[PDB]
Parts: sequence; structure tokens; C-alpha cells
Amino acid sequence: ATRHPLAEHTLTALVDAAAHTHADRVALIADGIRLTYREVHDRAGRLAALLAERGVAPGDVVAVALPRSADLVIALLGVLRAGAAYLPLDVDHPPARLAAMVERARAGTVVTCQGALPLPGTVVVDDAATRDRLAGLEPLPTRDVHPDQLAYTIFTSGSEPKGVGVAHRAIANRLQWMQHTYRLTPEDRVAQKTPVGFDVSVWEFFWPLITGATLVVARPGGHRDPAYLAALFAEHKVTVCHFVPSLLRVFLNEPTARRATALRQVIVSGEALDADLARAWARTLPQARLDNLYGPTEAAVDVTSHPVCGAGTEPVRDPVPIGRPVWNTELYVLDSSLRPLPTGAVGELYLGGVQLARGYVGRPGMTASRFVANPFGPPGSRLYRTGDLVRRRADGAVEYLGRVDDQVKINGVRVEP
Amino acid sequence: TNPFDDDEGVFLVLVNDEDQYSLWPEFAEVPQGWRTVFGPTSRAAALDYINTHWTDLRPRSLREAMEAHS
Ligand SMILES: Nc1ncnc2c1ncn2[C@@H]1O[C@H](COP(=O)(O)OC(=O)[C@@H](N)CO)[C@@H](O)[C@H]1O
Repeated sequence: ATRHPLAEHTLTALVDAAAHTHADRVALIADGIRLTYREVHDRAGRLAALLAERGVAPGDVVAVALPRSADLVIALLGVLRAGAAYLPLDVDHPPARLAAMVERARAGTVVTCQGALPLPGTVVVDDAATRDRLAGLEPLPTRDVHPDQLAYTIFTSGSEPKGVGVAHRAIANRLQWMQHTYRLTPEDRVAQKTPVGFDVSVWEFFWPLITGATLVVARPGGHRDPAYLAALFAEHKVTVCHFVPSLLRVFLNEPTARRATALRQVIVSGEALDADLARAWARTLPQARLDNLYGPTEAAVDVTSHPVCGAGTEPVRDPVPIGRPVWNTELYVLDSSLRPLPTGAVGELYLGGVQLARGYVGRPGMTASRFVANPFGPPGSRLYRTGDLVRRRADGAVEYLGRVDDQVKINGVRVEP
Repeated sequence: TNPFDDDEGVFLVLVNDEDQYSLWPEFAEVPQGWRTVFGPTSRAAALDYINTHWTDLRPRSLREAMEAHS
């Protein structure tokens, strides 16, 4: 019973509302400088105008290949402003992989910069002629966006990688739920440290920017260096961040992690969270609450959450639950005959509700095999089969137990052997 | 092993009012709001039907909205 009204149904509406309300606040701390909401949105509007004059229209997919920087943030916002979905390309991946993603997603435009240049429709934002054109365009008024148009297409490993298309409506639900639950204020500082190809980065970019809070952008590669992260967090009094379980362990093994005393909420997702790691977190940073979130890329970043560390939490023990569904989301634990299991029995987690992705771009057969008809929901609805073995506890919280298949995680990255 | 991955299963293809498609094992009751358009047949033949018939993953309502912009 997670039904909940949504104030807005698109990410562009949420970002635009914040840009008006918080115009003269700092939006970004990045690259050694500070940009206000007004400045970030003026630059994103110029880029949207340039994209539109190059043929980008609502419904299109625009690839983005920029290192973590202010220009990356502006690019994502500019793509959305133009009515298009963004396809993030991690400039670390090899060229052949990036080219195949652009082809499968039918991205006709690639936004990049000179450093990360070495594909059809390349826009090089720091080319002299392009800088001059951006300065000579009026910021574009946000296009009208239908909630079922895509906001982003993110590739995951494929047993050929699959491109998951996630609609505006799905990510609007996910981000408004997050803000209701953890309540960023304009004084908050969330760190941008997750690679842009992992869908956790979607809320790092956009949650602070729909609330008036400040995004603190780590340098490219800095997510690999825990002493650098602890230094960045102390310097800018970062209050909210994410870790994957294996990199949380690396962070807590760093002597200066205890200097991140401004942290008030950390989100952990992507792999199973062990109880000894949660206990170690609470010994190192007692004032920082810790929540375990779970979900596949196919259902808009996370579908469940559980409070693990902080006032009011239960004593931690293994398995640490993945918790209870977010807004407008349903969880079913099914057997191999597609029947619901009684409480406590192990079966496979199936997901329903507003956050399901449209499907895998260009792959109807694969889509229909994993986003399947829903016996339980309204007529015509679908379920996503996760491949995760779970059980529901007496009190209703769900526990992750393992995989039905051979899928693995490296450092939070989904890898299909 | 998940029934939708069973290469030796017997399958239907279902479509909803939004013209989205689902693979479906013949042993399970067809959910409300979905109609059988192909099968019973092999998994491979069901997936071939889907790959040749579902050429636009947008929900029908979104496609019709986009066509009406003209
Ligand atoms: N809290 C957790 N406990 C155990 N396993 C988890 C988990 N969160 C994610 N996973 C595993 O990561 C898979 C999703 O991986 P991915 O799509 O890369 O998305 C992601 O990982 C991000 N969208 C999660 O924020 C899940 O199906 C599950 O196997």
C-alpha cells in the first residue's frame, strides 16, 4: 500500500521549479569555482538552444561524454531542457564500447569536450566556435515534456550490453520519494562522486538540484581515493553521500574518514551490506545515519530502503534487510509457478509500479522476457523480474539472499559472466 | 531457474492496450488486460514473433500524443 500523489511528473518540472526558487543560491561547487542556480540554468538553456538548432527534438537521445565537472552537470540539464533523454558515456571505457552504445540507443548527437574527443553529431562544448555560438544564443525555454518520454538511457552488462530507458515519470517518483524521506534543505551538500554510467549518479546530480541544496563535485577519479574523499568532505562540509558496500569498506579503512563529521546521512546500495560493516560505520561516524537501498537499473535506481544506523534503528544483524518499498511500487516474492510465497519463504523478487523502465532500447524480445504481464496489479500492468532471491520477514521487511543466476558485482558494477 | 528463461518451456505472446508485449508461460493464467496474440509455441518462436512485431517500445498513448503534435 505505497500509493502516493506526485507534485510533479517530470524531472524538467522539478529542476525548473528549483531554479526559480533558489536562483541566487550556490548550486555547484566544482572545478575550483562556485556557480549559482541562475548561472547553471542559464548555461544549460544555451546548450539546449544549441541542441535544438542542431535538430535535437523531444523524444531524441543525446549521448554525453564529459569528465566529472561543471560542464557535465550543465550538459545533462541542457539535454533534458531540450526535451531529450541523456545517454551517459564514461570517458574511461574503450572507444568501441561507447560507439556500440551510441548505435544501439540511436543517439544522433554526442556532447563532449576537446580533452575527451579522441561519432555522428558531435558537439564540442569548449571548441572556440561552439563557445561563441553558446554565448550568442538566448537560453531555450524548457520544451514541453510528456511524463512517459525518457529522461535517461543507461547501459548495464548483458549476458552485448542492454540500454535501460527510464521515463520522466519513473525518475520523478524516485526523486520526490527521496526528498520526502531524507529532506534536503538548501544548507545541505551532497557529493557527486559516482561514475555517470552507474544510475546512482542520477540522484547525486538531480536530488540536490530539485531542492536548493549544493552539489559538491569530486575530481575525475577521486572516487578511487578515500583520503581525497575525506578531505573533500571536510573542506566543503558535505552532509550526504553514497557508497557501494565494497568502497564503504575502503573508506572506513582510511585513517582520516573520521574527519567527515558533517555527514548526516549516507546511502549504501549496489551490493549486500554486511552487519559488521554497518557496525564499523557507526563506530567511526556516530552522527551519520546509514540507510540500505536496493534496486535494479530497470526500476529507476532504487525500489526499497531500510534504516540501518541512527537513532531509532534496530540492532543490526545479518542479513541487513533491503527494507520496504518506496512510493507507488509493489514487491512480490514469487515461486517458479509465479505464485506468491507465504511470509518467510524464499523466492524471486518481482517489482511493480510507476518506476519500471520502458524497456531495453532496440531489444523488444529481451524486454518482453523480463518486463512481463502482472497477475496482481491493474489490468495491462507489468512486473520486472529481478533475478534476486529474497524473503519477507515477519515484520514485512525484505531480505536479499542471493541470485537465481551467475550475475556478479565488482566494485558495485553489475557484471554478467 | 526462472520460467521465462526455460528454453524448453511452452510459451504465449501477450499484448496489452498500450501495445506492449510480454512473453508468457502457457501454464500461468493470462492476467487481466492482456490478450494472447501468438502461441502456444517454443521460447525461440515466441521471441522471434516479439522481435518482428514490437518495433516501437513507446506505450501507444505516447506515440499517439507525439503523432498529434503535427
Ligand atoms: N542493497 C542491496 N543489497 C543487495 N544487493 C543489491 C542491493 N542493491 C543492489 N543490489 C544488487 O544489484 C542489482 C542491481 O544492479 P544495478 O542494476 O547495477 O543497480 C544498482 O545496483 C543500483 N541501482 C542500486 O542503487 C540487484 O538486482 C541486486 O543483485
